[PDB]
Amino acid sequence: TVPVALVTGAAKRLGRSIAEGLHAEGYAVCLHYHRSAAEANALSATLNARRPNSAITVQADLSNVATAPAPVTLFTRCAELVAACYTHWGRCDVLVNNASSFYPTPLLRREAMETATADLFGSNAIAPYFLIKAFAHRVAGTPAKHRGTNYSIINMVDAMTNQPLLGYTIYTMAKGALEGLTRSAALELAPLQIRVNGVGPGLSVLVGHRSKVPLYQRDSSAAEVSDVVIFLCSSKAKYITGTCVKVDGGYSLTRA
Amino acid sequence: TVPVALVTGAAKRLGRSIAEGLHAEGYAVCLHYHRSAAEANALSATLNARRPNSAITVQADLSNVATAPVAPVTLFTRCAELVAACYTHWGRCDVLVNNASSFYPTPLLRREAMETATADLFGSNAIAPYFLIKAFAHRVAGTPAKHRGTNYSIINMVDAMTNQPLLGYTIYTMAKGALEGLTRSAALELAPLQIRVNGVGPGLSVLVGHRSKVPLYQRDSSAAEVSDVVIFLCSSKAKYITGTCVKVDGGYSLTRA
Amino acid sequence: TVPVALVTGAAKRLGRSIAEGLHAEGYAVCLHYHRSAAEANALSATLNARRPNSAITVQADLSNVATAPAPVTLFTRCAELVAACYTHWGRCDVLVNNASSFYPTPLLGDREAMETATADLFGSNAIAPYFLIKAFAHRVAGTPAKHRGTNYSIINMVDAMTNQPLLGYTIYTMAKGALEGLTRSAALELAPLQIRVNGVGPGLSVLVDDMPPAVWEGHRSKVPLYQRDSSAAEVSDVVIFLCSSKAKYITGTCVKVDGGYSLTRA
Amino acid sequence: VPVALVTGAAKRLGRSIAEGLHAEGYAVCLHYHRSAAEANALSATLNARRPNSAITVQADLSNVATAPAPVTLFTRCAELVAACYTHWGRCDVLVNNASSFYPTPLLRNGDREAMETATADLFGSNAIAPYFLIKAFAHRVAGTPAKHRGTNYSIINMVDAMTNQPLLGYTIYTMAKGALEGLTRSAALELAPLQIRVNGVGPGLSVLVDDMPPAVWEGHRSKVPLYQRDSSAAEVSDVVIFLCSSKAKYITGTCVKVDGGYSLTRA
Ligand SMILES: NC(=O)c1ccc[n+]([C@@H]2O[C@H](COP(=O)([O-])OP(=O)(O)OC[C@H]3O[C@@H](n4cnc5c(N)ncnc54)[C@H](OP(=O)(O)O)[C@@H]3O)[C@@H](O)[C@H]2O)c1
Ligand SMILES: NC(=O)c1ccc[n+]([C@@H]2O[C@H](COP(=O)([O-])OP(=O)(O)OC[C@H]3O[C@@H](n4cnc5c(N)ncnc54)[C@H](OP(=O)(O)O)[C@@H]3O)[C@@H](O)[C@H]2O)c1
Ligand SMILES: NC(=O)c1ccc[n+]([C@@H]2O[C@H](COP(=O)([O-])OP(=O)(O)OC[C@H]3O[C@@H](n4cnc5c(N)ncnc54)[C@H](OP(=O)(O)O)[C@@H]3O)[C@@H](O)[C@H]2O)c1
Ligand SMILES: NC(=O)c1ccc[n+]([C@@H]2O[C@H](COP(=O)([O-])OP(=O)(O)OC[C@H]3O[C@@H](n4cnc5c(N)ncnc54)[C@H](OP(=O)(O)O)[C@@H]3O)[C@@H](O)[C@H]2O)c1
Ligand SMILES: C[C@H](O)[C@H](O)[C@H]1CNc2nc(N)[nH]c(=O)c2N1
Ligand SMILES: C[C@H](O)[C@H](O)[C@H]1CNc2nc(N)[nH]c(=O)c2N1
Ligand SMILES: C[C@H](O)[C@H](O)[C@H]1CNc2nc(N)[nH]c(=O)c2N1
Ligand SMILES: C[C@H](O)[C@H](O)[C@H]1CNc2nc(N)[nH]c(=O)c2N1
Repeated sequence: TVPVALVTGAAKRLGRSIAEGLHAEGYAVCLHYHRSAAEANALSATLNARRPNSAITVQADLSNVATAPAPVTLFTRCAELVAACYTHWGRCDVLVNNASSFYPTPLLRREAMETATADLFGSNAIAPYFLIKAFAHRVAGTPAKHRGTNYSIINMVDAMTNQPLLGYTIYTMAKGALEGLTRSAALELAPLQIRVNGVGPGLSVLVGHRSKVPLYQRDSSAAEVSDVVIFLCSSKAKYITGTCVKVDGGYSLTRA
Repeated sequence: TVPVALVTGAAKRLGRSIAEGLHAEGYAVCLHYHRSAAEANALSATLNARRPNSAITVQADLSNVATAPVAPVTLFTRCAELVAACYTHWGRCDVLVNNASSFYPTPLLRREAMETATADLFGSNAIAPYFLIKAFAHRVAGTPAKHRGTNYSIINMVDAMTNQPLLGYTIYTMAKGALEGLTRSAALELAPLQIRVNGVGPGLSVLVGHRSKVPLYQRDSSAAEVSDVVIFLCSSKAKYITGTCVKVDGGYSLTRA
Repeated sequence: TVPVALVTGAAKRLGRSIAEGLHAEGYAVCLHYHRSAAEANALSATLNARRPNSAITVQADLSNVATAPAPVTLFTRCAELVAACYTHWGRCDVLVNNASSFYPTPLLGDREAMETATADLFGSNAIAPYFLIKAFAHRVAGTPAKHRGTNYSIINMVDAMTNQPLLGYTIYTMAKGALEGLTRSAALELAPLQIRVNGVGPGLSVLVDDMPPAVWEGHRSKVPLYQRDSSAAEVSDVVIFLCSSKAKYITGTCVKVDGGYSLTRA
Repeated sequence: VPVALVTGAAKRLGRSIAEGLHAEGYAVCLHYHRSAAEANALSATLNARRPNSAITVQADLSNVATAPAPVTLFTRCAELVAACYTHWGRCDVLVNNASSFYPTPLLRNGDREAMETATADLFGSNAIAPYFLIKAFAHRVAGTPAKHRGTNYSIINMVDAMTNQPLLGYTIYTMAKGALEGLTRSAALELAPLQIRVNGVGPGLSVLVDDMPPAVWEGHRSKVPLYQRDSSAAEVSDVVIFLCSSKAKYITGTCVKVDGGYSLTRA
């Protein structure tokens, strides 16, 4: 049986490493992207060349706004992502909510606050919520005998949000909501055997900071984070649910 | 000097107790409300009868949506207008208590009812408090240092039990999680202005059963049992506390199924 | 109608401030001390001059070791502290586990060093508070309900910063973690007796300054709120509040009093 | 061939941890206190599958002095780590799994020896011994020339996912696990320069002891949201093995719950 993984923001960096890792374990991967069409398509080509029909790409703005084709809502866009997996392969075993906007929203210095609120909250929290809902709906609608044996949802949280990055309030708030989603979905979906966990990087694949990380005095590589994601999705982690695992080299143990 | 407190959702229950307690300590109180006009106005009459010009009421839907003029009005604007009402009337705003909150189910397992739920639950519990804190801070920043108050305090009403989620209340739980994040982020960012930001998280308070599950007293709490903690955090005796959430839950979060 | 408070390590700094604040609220205070007899006795004199028979002092090494009189165990010494309140005033309403040893135990005539550090650091910060709470609770349980006080409150002095460990203080950090557990465990088990158990965790308070000024100033400057360590009152007022009847629904919780220091990262 | 030292390795989780590390290629030093027969049988099985891949060492990890000047807990702990170096010339992984667990009620409704031994036993096995073991483990790595050091040092502390929602009447045990969490963070920070990772794994309900009426047993496991059952030993041990693998080399100072969502419940 070939399981299917939907990974949002899979075009590069961590999402790509997650997609690659899942692919190496035998998963067919649906690579979501927003603006990185070229990178998403190149990654799909590479995976499909290794194993035919093992990758596809889907475009979607995960910001909490309506888009043009009656306007299309974020929920619809989200359901369409999950549906794309079912239409193409007939299944969706894993969902990795990785796509994320990250930029300042200083409390102390228009409609710029409007798009920021919708973009930061949508990608990091509201979209994951709808995606999880669509994912669960498809599992519930599948007759028990036909269901997969290892449903796993991973939310990409942030090991450092409890020690907030100055000026990033909305982003920090959204990761906070993502943690809540992880616990609430883990509890509510347990009866369907759908595990919901979080993985929270500290500093990874930086585009100074490095020297502050206790372990190795550097930010992590993409694999150092993605291997943890892959492990949580494996059958060896079947009793883990509702938990967030930090992958930060001891950074959250530091103080100013 | 008579300090001013803005309390959202002040018409009844915890909010009213918070408004009353602050009032008893000498604060002039701006009582925010959404649909409880009668209650808000009655509370205002009581406080003003006790001490003239010590209370006012301001209406606002804190849901993350555009309303119609009384161009559409955004939640930010409505939030800035709440803080501005304090400055216009009394020339100051020392304390902000983000208490207003919608709470109802959003089950993952069973269309336009989803969009209003998202905007309502997230707006009242998280987005509105963000904009309110922003407006509050901007007013403080724009005040010349020599004229600023000596005890700025913002309290976010969180929830002691959200880490042990109520089945079927996902959006609400997520919003409180966001509110916790706002508490920490605002406490860090606003420290230079000496604006403290803390949280108070009830377990079971003034239930309209679960009661017997509370380790301490085997009952839900009274409004005062929660409001007194809020008032204390607002006091100069709590001036070194910031970015922390205090549970007022009688040990309920220490339980397991 | 005068309540009694037992405060360990009450001779100076935070403990003194806690004892003074409880005294100002009308409590009679049993001031525990280990090595600071002179300071403890002076504090007692002050309090008793303000209000006769409102203060006493008891000496006790709270390290997890047997002392000389069969040898006396820590538990016995602990029970003896609580008993001292009952013998003198017939009651014990509040217990503040404040006494605490704090020095390095780096991981990277010597057997005596590691052996006494473990007992001292763990005893003062965790084992003694455990036995003191046990003693305190037994006295409440053995009191007929009609005579019991209406506001029993135990406060454990934790540390807002132990989750971001101070390099080289492992045993101390371990003991404070044990103290957090004691707070939650005692809060749950003692709820039926209406004995509230809470923690107060300072960040940097009345910071010891045996170091260059730039270094000392470097440390306080890291605190987001005020860029300074706190005063003793800034911590003690929170303790006093948690002990008051207005905090009677709060139990099993640890309150940070750190000016946002725990929100920082390197 | 890397070496793992696993305390309380004779049965249950420790056995499974020892077996899993063994299946990954580790030589395993199986520590035990009272389960000699079980430890030796486990060693026999491992050595039969791969010669010289297992040894056993006995030690009371309670915070008391033993019979030889009396022997201290620290010495006993240093001796465990040393036994790995003496036999195989290395110690790459340490799993602090041994743990005593029994009630210490605050209220009652010979005597002194039980209180004194409970404190030392519960605290020693769950916290003080792990401390001394980590210290011994670290001293050995520091004394090894960088050129001879292993490339994946990993320490795992077996914590408890449910201690924050205390088991009524288990105060000392709960206190010791809290200390263990502290040790995990403190050691992770201090040993980071030597590339020694220190993490925790905290079970919820695992291979639940069933010395009670079946319905009471069904009742407890049914409180667990995922699967409505306690976990298998492998379900916990596989997570330990994963954290010890090179795939987890950027993870340190973190405690991972393996509780099927139990800590998410409320009464
Ligand atoms: N790297 C780190 O040090 C770090 C630290 C802590 C947490 N994290 C978390 O780990 C995850 C991955 O980190 P990363 O650094 O790889 O992320 P990233 O490079 O910052 O962004 C990942 C992808 O998110 C997508 N995205 C952004 N806004 C979107 C929107 N409005 N709608 C749909 N997609 C959107 C983008 O896709 P397109 O390019 O196609 O437009 C982007 O490529 C994120 O959730 C992040 O919060 C990362
Ligand atoms: N009581 C508890 O057991 C409990 C437990 C945990 C946490 N809390 C938290 O403590 C706080 C107070 O609790 P409570 O029980 O007193 O609250 P509540 O009775 O449920 O509601 C408080 C007020 O919030 C206002 N509100 C709701 N939706 C709004 C919106 N869309 N826009 C503007 N205002 C809105 C309402 O004002 P109007 O009536 O004027 O329309 C309502 O009166 C809340 O934040 C709650 O989350 C309470
Ligand atoms: N100050 C801070 O920045 C800070 C930060 C975090 C937490 N805290 C916590 O707050 C509490 C009070 O802080 P502090 O700075 O005021 O404490 P402190 O000055 O360091 O010491 C408090 C007292 O504890 C007593 N003590 C130490 N070891 C003892 C033992 N073996 N047996 C009996 N008594 C012992 C000593 O009494 P004698 O002098 O009579 O011998 C000492 O005066 C402590 O629990 C501390 O851990 C303080
Ligand atoms: N099973 C669970 O549901 C559960 C839940 C939460 C956490 N945990 C943690 O996971 C770990 C393993 O759990 P488990 O249930 O497998 O443990 P266990 O069966 O209860 O005991 C493991 C071993 O610890 C050793 N031990 C006890 N006291 C000792 C002492 N004084 N000195 C030296 N060794 C001592 C014993 O070895 P000998 O038999 O040779 O004497 C015992 O077999 C423990 O740390 C436990 O706290 C388990
Ligand atoms: C620089 C920053 O602190 C850190 O490396 C993280 C924070 N969270 C992130 N989140 C997103 N979406 N993208 C990033 O690059 C990061 N970087
Ligand atoms: C009913 C629930 O158990 C609990 O009593 C709290 C949770 N959060 C709440 N939040 C709001 N806004 N209103 C409420 O009545 C409650 N009730
Ligand atoms: C020095 C350190 O950073 C911090 O201020 C605290 C930690 N805990 C303490 N605990 C005790 N007993 N005494 C102290 O002075 C302190 N100092
Ligand atoms: C019985 C309890 O609920 C839980 O399953 C755990 C707690 N910690 C434990 N610790 C040890 N050492 N052994 C055990 O069997 C357990 N069981």
